[PDB]
Amino acid sequence: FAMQMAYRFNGIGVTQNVLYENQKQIANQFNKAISQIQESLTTTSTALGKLQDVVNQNAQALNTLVKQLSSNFGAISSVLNDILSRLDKVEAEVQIDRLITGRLQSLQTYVTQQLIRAAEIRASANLAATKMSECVLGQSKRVDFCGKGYHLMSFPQAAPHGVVFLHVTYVPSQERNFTTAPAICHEGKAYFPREGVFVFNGTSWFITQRNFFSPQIITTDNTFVSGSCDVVIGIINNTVYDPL
Amino acid sequence: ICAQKFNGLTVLPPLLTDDMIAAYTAALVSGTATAGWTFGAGAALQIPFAMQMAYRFNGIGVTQNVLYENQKQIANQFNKAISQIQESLTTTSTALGKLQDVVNQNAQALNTLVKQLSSNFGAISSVLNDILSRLDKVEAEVQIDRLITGRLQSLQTYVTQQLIRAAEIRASANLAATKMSECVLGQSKRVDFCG
Amino acid sequence: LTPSSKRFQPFQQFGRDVSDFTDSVRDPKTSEILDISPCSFGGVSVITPGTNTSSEVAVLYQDVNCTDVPVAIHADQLVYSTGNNVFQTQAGCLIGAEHVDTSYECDIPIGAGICASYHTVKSIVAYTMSLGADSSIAYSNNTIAIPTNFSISITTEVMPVSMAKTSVDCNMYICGDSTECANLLLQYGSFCTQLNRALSGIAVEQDRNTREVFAQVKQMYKTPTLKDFGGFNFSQILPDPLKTKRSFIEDLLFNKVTLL
Amino acid sequence: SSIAYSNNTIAIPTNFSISITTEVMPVSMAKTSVDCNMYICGDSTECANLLLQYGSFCTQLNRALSGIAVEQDRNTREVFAQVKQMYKTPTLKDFGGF
Repeated sequence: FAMQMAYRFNGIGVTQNVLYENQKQIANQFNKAISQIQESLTTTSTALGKLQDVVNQNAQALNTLVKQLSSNFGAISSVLNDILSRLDKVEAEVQIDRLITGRLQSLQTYVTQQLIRAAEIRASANLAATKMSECVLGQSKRVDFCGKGYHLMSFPQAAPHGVVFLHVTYVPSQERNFTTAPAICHEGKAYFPREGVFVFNGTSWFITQRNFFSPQIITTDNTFVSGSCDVVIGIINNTVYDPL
Repeated sequence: ICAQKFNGLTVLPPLLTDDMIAAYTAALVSGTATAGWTFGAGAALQIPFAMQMAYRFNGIGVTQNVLYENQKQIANQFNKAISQIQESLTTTSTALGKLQDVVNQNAQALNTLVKQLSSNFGAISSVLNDILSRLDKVEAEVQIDRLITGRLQSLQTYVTQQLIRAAEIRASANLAATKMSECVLGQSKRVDFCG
Repeated sequence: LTPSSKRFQPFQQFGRDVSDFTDSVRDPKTSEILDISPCSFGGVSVITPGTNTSSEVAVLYQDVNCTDVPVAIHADQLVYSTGNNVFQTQAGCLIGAEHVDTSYECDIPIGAGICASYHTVKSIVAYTMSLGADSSIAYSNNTIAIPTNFSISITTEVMPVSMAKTSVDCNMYICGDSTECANLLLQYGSFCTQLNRALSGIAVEQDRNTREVFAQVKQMYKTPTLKDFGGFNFSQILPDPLKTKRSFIEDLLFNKVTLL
Repeated sequence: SSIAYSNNTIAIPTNFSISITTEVMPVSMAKTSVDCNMYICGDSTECANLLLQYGSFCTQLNRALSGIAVEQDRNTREVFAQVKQMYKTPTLKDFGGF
């Protein structure tokens, strides 16, 4: 699992040494977040407001359908027994037709509403299947698709008529301001960073990742040359240490 | 519109006025210009626009030296393209053909619903006043039932069409939300998704 | 009845509109054209914090310019009509709610960017919606903010996957147990047969939805006995062998939702 | 178009251009509302009494319309309200020549 999380960190532009040095902190944060969601779920909440909403929708639809029988639909009465016991056959045919047409219309309305609701639920189910494929069985590079922040992994959980996804995300914090340069001019040629950006802590110029402050000396392996110093704006003179 | 108002047909105003949506879009553009993609993934971190565009170039397999050497050309192309789209939008065009189409669809649906009252639905007349002033209560019951059934059917048809149109618009709105998440708040690797 | 400027033909006695609504009439004795409008006028809406909380409510007239369109020939006033606590919302007049300059989140939407809520002061208060937490962002051509630490955030996403499968009967619903009604219903064709076909399609689609969402692993991987993987405690999201087959979070979720 | 396939030749670009394309997406539709009696009947007491006998048809129609309206409001809110902070519009609106 440690190496899996190391690869997942690499997948979001963070070197794996970060995880191997802060494994205890990351595990503690994982556990604290899990406990937080546990307590959030146990306290009366609308977390499952969509699932209860669909349950209530179905119950209300059935209740309306059954209560629609009480309506007489403009006939002598809403009950067939009294119509048949009061009115003879030929005359009662009109009342029977009225009630049958009304009840058929009620059934058709219910079926159409159910079809539309089923279409909506199918759309939601397809989205859930895509989320399972992309967030759970892999790491998603899509923004905000598998949770707010940078996606690391996800865990599914069942629920009445639905699925709850626990998305684990890496959110940066404790920002620091730095002064940077598009490139560094050295012996008349401009060095650009292979990865990350140049920064200046106030003592010297370093190279660091965009997603985490891990300052490193500027060398030739993490920088590449292109052109001269007279073509880029913001270039600042400095030396590039050579391991030789 | 006056007939619609006199027949119980009304249009509720939207919750967010145009000014609030414009404020939202201005905030999104300012965030993109200043903090780049980061403001969508959590905290907003400032970045010079040149460096942000260098990273965005790197995101498509082009080294960042290209931008730092051709910044003038890239900025000029940006501005020229913006002016071109400006003029394209100002010259009478069907660019907004979907939005006008939905507006026209709603207007036509309401007009059809209100005009459906003129039909007498096989009864003595399409007006309740003359039926009630001509035919006594017991005989008038049949005509009233006919008209009520017809008008209820018209209402149900309108409601079903509105529900289906709302489903289609919800699909479009979900796609728009996904596009905002993936193209605006970040750089998208999907082909032909964001242009 | 009100006076009108409508132009009537010399012989005309009444006139209507596209919807066959008699919006004008001639006075037979004075021969003056009178327009006639409905009484409801359309659009009155009521805003209530809940009878359980309080019986105080507010009234919104959708398009009135804060006037007495609901003709005041009723006791009380309909909560009031053109009282003192009147607010002129864009496309509406709202009465019974106090307007406060401070803007908050939306609780009971009204419209045009105006929302109302049952704040304490206890009364109904109307205000303009709050878009978000204003932020100050400084743009610099030679400075960037980089993060120095990170946190792990676990977020929940609830997704409906299936709906209740329902089935209906032709006669048991339309008729019941009446032979004559069944005979009369036979003459209407194959309506309920197609209704049954649609319902069966919906039920099969629901089963397919659940199966496709969940049945994505061809192998039922065994639950590990050791549920700590380098300090990561998974025991909350994996089943407990002692118990029954669900994990603790699954049990909480099933308990949270309440399933004539 | 004429496309020639070669086992030992590759075509690589030497310049690039910036293209700005427009995509128009409907997000919401007009919110409508209807009245039972004023449409079916109008102001006729007898017609209202007759309509009462049909049950809860127009009640469910009103429920459907309200659902559609609130769904439209949610559509707009979810599409647009994706930033928690209302970033201030800069006075300097040129960013490296853009």
